[PDB]
Amino acid sequence: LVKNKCVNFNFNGLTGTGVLTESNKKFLPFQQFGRDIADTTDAVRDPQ
Amino acid sequence: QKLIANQFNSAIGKIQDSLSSTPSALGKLQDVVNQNAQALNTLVKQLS
Repeated sequence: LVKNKCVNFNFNGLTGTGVLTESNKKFLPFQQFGRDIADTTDAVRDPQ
Repeated sequence: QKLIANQFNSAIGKIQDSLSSTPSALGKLQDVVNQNAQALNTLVKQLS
């Protein structure tokens, strides 16, 4: 996994494209993804 | 001229007191900001 660079990502079949970075978002232990106003993914928990 | 100057100076001073005690005074400009923000968020939510 590669950070601070534009990548054509896929997490658990969630295909997209973006600059991945580490984040301060406290996902509670049950939460796997985070979403924007558009109903598009905005953060993810790395499954590895 | 002293009376007219004092009435002018006092009436200009009351503008700051009025704006500092009337959040609805700027309502024409704040509604122009709010209508454009509501239109953009409506357009973004329609992606979902």
